[PDB]
Amino acid sequence: PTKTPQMGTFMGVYLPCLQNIFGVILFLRLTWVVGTAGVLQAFAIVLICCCCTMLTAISMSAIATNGVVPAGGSYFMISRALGPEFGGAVGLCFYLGTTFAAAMYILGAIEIFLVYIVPRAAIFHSESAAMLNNMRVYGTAFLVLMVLVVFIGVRYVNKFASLFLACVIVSILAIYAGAIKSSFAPPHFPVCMLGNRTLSSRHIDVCSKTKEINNMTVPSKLWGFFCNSSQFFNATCDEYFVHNNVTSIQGIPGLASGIITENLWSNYLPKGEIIEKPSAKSSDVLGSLNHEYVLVDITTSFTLLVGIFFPSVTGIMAGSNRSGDLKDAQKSIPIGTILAILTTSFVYLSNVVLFGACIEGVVLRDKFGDAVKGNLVVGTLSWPSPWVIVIGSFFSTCGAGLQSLTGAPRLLQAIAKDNIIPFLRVFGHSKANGEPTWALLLTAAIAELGILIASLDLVAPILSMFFLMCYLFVNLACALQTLLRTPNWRPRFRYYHWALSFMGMSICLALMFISSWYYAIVAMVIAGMIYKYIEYQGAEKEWGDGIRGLSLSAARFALLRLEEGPPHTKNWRPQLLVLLKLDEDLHVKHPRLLTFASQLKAGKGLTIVGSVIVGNFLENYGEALAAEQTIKHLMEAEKVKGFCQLVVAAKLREGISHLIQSCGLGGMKHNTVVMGWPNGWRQSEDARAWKTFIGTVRVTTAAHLALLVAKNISFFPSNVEQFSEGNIDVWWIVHDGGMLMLLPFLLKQHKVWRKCSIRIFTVDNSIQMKKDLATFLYHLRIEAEVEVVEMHSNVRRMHTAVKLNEVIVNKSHEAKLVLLNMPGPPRNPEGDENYMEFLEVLTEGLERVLLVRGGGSEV
Amino acid sequence: PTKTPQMGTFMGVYLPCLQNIFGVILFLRLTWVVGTAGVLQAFAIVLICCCCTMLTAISMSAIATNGVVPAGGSYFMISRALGPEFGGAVGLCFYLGTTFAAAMYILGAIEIFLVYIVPRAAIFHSESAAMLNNMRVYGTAFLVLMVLVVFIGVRYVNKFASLFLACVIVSILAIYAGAIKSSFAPPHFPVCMLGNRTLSSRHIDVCSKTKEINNMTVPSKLWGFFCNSSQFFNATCDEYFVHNNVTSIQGIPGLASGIITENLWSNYLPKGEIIEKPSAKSSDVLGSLNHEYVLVDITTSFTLLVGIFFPSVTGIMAGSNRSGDLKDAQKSIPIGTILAILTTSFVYLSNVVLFGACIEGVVLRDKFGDAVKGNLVVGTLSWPSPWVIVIGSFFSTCGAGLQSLTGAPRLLQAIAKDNIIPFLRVFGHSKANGEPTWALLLTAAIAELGILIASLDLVAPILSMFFLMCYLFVNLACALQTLLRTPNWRPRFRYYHWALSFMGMSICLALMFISSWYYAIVAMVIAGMIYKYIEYQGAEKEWGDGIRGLSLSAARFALLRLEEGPPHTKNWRPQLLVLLKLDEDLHVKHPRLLTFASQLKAGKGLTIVGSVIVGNFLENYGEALAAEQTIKHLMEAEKVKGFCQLVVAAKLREGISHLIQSCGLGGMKHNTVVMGWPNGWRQSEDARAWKTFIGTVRVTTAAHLALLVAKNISFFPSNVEQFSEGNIDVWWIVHDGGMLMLLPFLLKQHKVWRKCSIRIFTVDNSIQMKKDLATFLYHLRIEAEVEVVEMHSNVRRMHTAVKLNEVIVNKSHEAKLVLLNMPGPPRNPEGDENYMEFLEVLTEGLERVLLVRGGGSEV
Ligand SMILES: *[C@@H]1O[C@H](CO)[C@@H](O[C@@H]2O[C@H](CO)[C@@H](O[C@@H]3O[C@H](CO)[C@@H](O)[C@H](O)[C@@H]3O)[C@H](O)[C@H]2NC(C)=O)[C@H](O)[C@H]1NC(C)=O
Ligand SMILES: *[C@@H]1O[C@H](CO)[C@@H](O[C@@H]2O[C@H](CO)[C@@H](O[C@@H]3O[C@H](CO)[C@@H](O)[C@H](O)[C@@H]3O)[C@H](O)[C@H]2NC(C)=O)[C@H](O)[C@H]1NC(C)=O
Ligand SMILES: *[C@@H]1O[C@H](CO)[C@@H](O)[C@H](O)[C@H]1NC(C)=O
Ligand SMILES: *[C@@H]1O[C@H](CO)[C@@H](O)[C@H](O)[C@H]1NC(C)=O
Repeated sequence: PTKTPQMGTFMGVYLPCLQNIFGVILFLRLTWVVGTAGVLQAFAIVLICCCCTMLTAISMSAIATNGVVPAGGSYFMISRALGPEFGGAVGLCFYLGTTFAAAMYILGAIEIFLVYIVPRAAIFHSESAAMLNNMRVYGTAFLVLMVLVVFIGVRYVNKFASLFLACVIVSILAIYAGAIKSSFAPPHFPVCMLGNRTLSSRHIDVCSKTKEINNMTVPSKLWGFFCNSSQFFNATCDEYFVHNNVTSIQGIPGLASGIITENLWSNYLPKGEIIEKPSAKSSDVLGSLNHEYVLVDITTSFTLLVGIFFPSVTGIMAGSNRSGDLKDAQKSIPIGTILAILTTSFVYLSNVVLFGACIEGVVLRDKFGDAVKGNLVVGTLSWPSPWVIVIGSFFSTCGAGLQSLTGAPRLLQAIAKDNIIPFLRVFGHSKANGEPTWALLLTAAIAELGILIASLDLVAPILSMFFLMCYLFVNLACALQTLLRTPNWRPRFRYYHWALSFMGMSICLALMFISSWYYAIVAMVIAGMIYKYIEYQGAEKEWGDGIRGLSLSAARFALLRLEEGPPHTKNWRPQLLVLLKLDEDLHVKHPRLLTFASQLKAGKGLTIVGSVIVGNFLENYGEALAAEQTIKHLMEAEKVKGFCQLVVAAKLREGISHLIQSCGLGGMKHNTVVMGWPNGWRQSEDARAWKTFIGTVRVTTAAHLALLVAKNISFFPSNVEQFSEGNIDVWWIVHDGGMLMLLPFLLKQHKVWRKCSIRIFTVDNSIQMKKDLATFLYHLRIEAEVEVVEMHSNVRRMHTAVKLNEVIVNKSHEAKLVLLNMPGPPRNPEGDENYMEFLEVLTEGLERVLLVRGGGSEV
Repeated sequence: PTKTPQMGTFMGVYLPCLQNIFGVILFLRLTWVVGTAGVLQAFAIVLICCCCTMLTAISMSAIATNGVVPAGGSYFMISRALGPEFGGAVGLCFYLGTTFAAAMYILGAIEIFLVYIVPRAAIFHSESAAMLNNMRVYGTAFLVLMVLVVFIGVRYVNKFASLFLACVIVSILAIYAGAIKSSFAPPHFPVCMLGNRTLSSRHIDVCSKTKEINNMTVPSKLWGFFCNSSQFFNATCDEYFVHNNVTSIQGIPGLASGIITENLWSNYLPKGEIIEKPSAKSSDVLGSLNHEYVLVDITTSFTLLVGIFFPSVTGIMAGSNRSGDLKDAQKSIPIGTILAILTTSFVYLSNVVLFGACIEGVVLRDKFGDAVKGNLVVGTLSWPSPWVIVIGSFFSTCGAGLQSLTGAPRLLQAIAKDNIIPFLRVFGHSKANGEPTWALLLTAAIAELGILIASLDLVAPILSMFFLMCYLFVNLACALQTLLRTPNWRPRFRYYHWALSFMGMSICLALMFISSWYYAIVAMVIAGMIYKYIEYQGAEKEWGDGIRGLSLSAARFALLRLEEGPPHTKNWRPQLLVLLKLDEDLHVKHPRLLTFASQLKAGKGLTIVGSVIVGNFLENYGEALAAEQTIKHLMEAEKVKGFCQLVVAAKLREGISHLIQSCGLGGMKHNTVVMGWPNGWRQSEDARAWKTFIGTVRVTTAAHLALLVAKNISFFPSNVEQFSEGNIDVWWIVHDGGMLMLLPFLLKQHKVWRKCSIRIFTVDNSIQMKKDLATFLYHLRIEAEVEVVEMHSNVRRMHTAVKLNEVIVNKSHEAKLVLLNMPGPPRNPEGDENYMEFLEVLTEGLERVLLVRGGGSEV
């Protein structure tokens, strides 16, 4: 079944996008824009608009290539690629866009019918306000006719979309053929003009002051329109009429006439000034204000023209509105859409110059076909007659109204059916065939509200603002998801670079703000509220709570993004696991551990406090909760910011061995284990106490985590007291110098150890080390003095450990904190007593020792 | 030492804030603003500005009360309360504010000296541009004089701050005394006025056309300024002079004169229009343009006046610029600041009305004291003479320039010394006494750049924009931190409600945008870039990487915020721990477990995959890494989004018992354990396999987590196949109905089980349950059909289990998935074989069973 609807890029995405870009503006307003802007600035307008739409086409193609393309419309693709939040924001902004587009197209069909086809038939008789009322009443009647048609029989609309496109394309080819024929044989459309004041020709017949009748020089009607005598019997004619001259100016000069040089400059005359051709002669007298003087119909400006013109390039999201019936979506969609935009941009940029170079510089600024005997201005450039265009534009515009009144409610019911936003659930209701019955009424209501502003020139900025907001979000989600390395964002496109999407976002964000700085802020705040509300509803949906669940989702997303990345880090920073030992009273046997951990991390970073409770889990559940509360209160008391984890284990050694390798969620692991020294290991008769510490040392070294064994921790300073002056005597014995040097710094960054100095008692070869140590300190911009002491089984170890004792006390007996590198545990577990004796003698005579062992790739 | 500087709220925060709010604007521009705006709109201006500054005072007091107040300036308080990011953004915005304030005050001192004190002495001779050049050259000389003074001898500035405040206050009291005296005896300052055209009086002497000299009616000088004869010998006088009349209008009418009714309306005349008193008579002839006509000096508007006036209310952050020397900061600072703002607001609102009701409606719009013989306009309202004000304002304004050139570089070196932003490190360099030597040069450079725009009227909007951005960030950080329940945000204030800070943020965000929509966007983007760069640098500082560390910090902060909250949730949602069993080959023995977990959670939520590796950790480190990679590849293959944790344990039972209670970081815990059924427990000779499952059941029940034992999992559908039609036969046997009912729904929300139906085979009492079940389904808006089957040691259990088998197969033999409530494990571990036999018979004849046991507070 799918294969038959399979369509090549052309018939699948080119024609829908081509049929939806070609709107009414190209006819009813391109000539006016060219005239009041000058070909140069008109070129700037068309190019800037086409640039936003092209960069946005590139971003949307990047979205199209990423991942499998869902079978729904463009909304489903955008949703599945940018998350439901962006999906809903773009859905609603594009939907309001489509509704106000149905409003503009209905206004256009009414304007064409009323001004050009049948002027005589009007609700309000002959003045501007009357047109507005005529448009309001005529607009709603057509609006009601459109709603009823779309409600009953959309299949007929599907059938005649092709005829509508036919009408559009025939009209454009007629325009081009007329422009070409205007080189040798241009048409005979003349305009009466009085001096440099252009006259209307709806009522005048001859551009002559006196129309000879039956061999009698009776004054012509124009005399009757500038002089009230009408018989030239001592007629009182006004100043400008008597002074200046009426002339018949060829309204469409040849393509070779060279008028482009004349109309190459802006006019921008404000409301009610008479349109003046700055070529013909003129007197200077003034005061004779008359009705016949063609007037500037709106106080124009550049920023107004860009807004009036932008809704003619919107519609590229329709390229992928037929994405279910495609063969190679990620291959057909980008090329088809970009080619469609290139074609339409080529048409606009060619027609701008052709109008500039073929139509008089006065007939262009005429926004209602006056002075050309009431014919469509662009219609005058056509091969058969202006009638072909005046009817083709009307049929195309009513067809586009039907198209957008079928396309908007389907999108609304799809956004409702997705249950992204709850309150729109009412509009999810569908007809027997799945047509949105109760959404359509809302679309009609909003289109009604639009039509009430019965002027294209005032509806166009609103439509443009909504579509511009849609494009801005579509560009921003891609730029963001590319920068932040969002999961599942693989934009498999040969030309998509995040700078492109960012440049598009910036350009037509500027466009938004240019057109209106207050509508743009209103749109941005509406979109932000919808976005945050969708995020909140999703949180409440998945986690169960609003703000609790919001933070929960934030954490999960951060950890996932954190998972798909390089394991190492360019710098090494100690993330602690504090091993608190719980006594038989279930009280922390060493709070100084937490005090010191707090001082070491200085309240920032990750600190996981782990502890083992000896016993059976089946019956110590309550004790585990109580002891967890105890440790949490202790953490809060020592200003430790972090998390607590208790394991009720059968064996203390096994509990710690499981904590050391299972703590932390993946990606938020610790990398150092901070332990308390087993004070009084020899004193206790039981050998388990000292053997457990060794077991932990082996487990820590094997897991490749750093180890900081703090000894004599009962004498460690509390968070409230301070040191006036003291020396952190780092002993860089042998290797593992990175952690040893880095530690004291981190300690000195805290207020307790802030006021102390640092002395590295490194142990000719040392002098080689002296130069390296000096470089390390010179770079770190820290006040540190390095002194190099030249330094050169069990009996030998003791005989040398006593020398180490001698030197360390002789240099550092009165130090406030002695860091000290550690030796590894024995391979054979028999020599553990000898190993602990080595440590005890090595650390004898020291008030505060922090034994440190690297065992890792520390840099 | 601290006690002596202890100052009560008045002398500690009132006088610094009072001395820093009273600027130059109050003199040189309040009269002009009142005149060109009308007392009404001037009142609107003063009230709106004072409203932003008052709500911001409330927010800053809320900041002041929260936590301990650091000893530094306001920057340190703001930093320690809003994080270094907001601290740095506000610091730089307020610093640029202070520099451009030094620029405005130097411009003001020059303007006062040059226009009012010594007009004759000017660099450029007599025209507007000449004043600008005079101001540029004069400004830099004073600027260089100020820099040298501040560089050498700030102690003298500290000494004379009191004299500067004295000058300000004496001036304001002189203004009020003059206003009062103007009730009975107003002063004699007359103005010559020709018709309704006001004349300048710098050069005229008598307001008379002819000045009689020596009994001869020679024409007066004004004749020479409107007629070139100067001898009235057939003098050719212009039109307006001959038609209209010169009159002497009292320039300061009495307070009782009632002119307020006259000057109660806006003027807003654009540049160069002659200032006209709309009271006196006038002819209508025009054309006689003359030099003497006093002209509107700037194309005024409301939005311009608000910008010109705002830099007179800035300075409230100086209230807490002396926070180290206070007694009760959180008590003195709020009251002192708010009282200071009330005092100054009271002064402005009184002087607006007094000027409205005492000065002619023409002398006010005169921005350079013309027509009053070149005297300060407000100076004319004073008891002794205008000289007292003209000198007091000059001394006050040079004093404020010195004050802001000492206050800006100190703040800059403090922001540098904090090492928040790296590249500013160069400016951290200080003098011997700690004065910023190399920061001051930059402050002077920026002040120089400001002075180059030699006009207060153009510097004031920039200053106002910077201070407005500072206040907006100070309000937004408080509103945000109050809403999101940010840790350590305890605003102990009796009147602070987040709606107040939000209203302040909105009001003067509107102020920002009103004054300039392009400067405001430039300021916002600058602040956003500084904020994100500070955040990035902090990330790189603490975690070691830029983007890795950024996501790491985001995760830690989310979990912490997640920690201080209610433990339960209004809704229950299953967060899974999938227990994968690793075989002797270290391969996942049941991938269907992951398949089903993926289907159950549907890719959203938290899924922690735990598994135990039997062995010793010291030597299976490599195996643990390999098996972790294996399980990660498996997770990615089954579209499971989540984390993996392996524990190398000595006993499989103990490894699982430790995983069940230690998985997840605090706050991101699981709440359900998903296990695979021990298929073939009887077949295996070893009893360990079945006994371990029971051990896990007891541990799961005791930990109060839900349990989902999936049986016959080898037949569970894969993620690619689907079910055309089928029945999820939920058996709500007895209790724990919330989880049982909730599960199938979550399953049906996935595409695999999307196309299946649901049948609840609940087991008169049931009919009571029928009504409850119907209500539960009616609310959930899900298509579900409920059928109620009426239903009524070891031998009895088997004799009834076979009945359960009979019924369940008779109803559901051909079901696609049979959910089934579970019975608890025996209390005595001897009956475990009987317990497992009960389960096996109860589940006999079923292709797919999901045994479910609640054991928790599920709602
Ligand atoms: C149609 O003819 C009228 C009749 O003069 C044109 O009006 C006048 O055009 C001049 C341009 O030369 C405008 O500027 C004037 O320029 C002279 C040059 O010296 C200067 O002396 C004047 O003071 C003035 O600036 C003038 O404002 C304008 N109106 C009047 C009342 O003179 C009109 O511009 C012609 N149409 C077009 C499209 O040019
Ligand atoms: C100072 O005196 C001059 C001399 O007339 C005033 O100029 C003229 O004031 C009138 C206000 O009445 C302006 O509006 C005119 O109103 C009449 C009312 O019918 C209307 O017929 C006119 O068409 C016009 O709209 C007028 O524009 C203005 N200028 C001229 C050239 O007449 C001037 O307003 C006086 N100063 C003040 C502060 O009022
Ligand atoms: C009107 O026409 C006459 C003769 O055709 C010519 O001399 C005159 O200059 C024209 N008027 C103007 C304003 O050029
Ligand atoms: C000028 O003064 C004369 C007499 O003092 C008076 O009649 C005339 O109305 C005055 N001019 C105007 C414009 O009122």
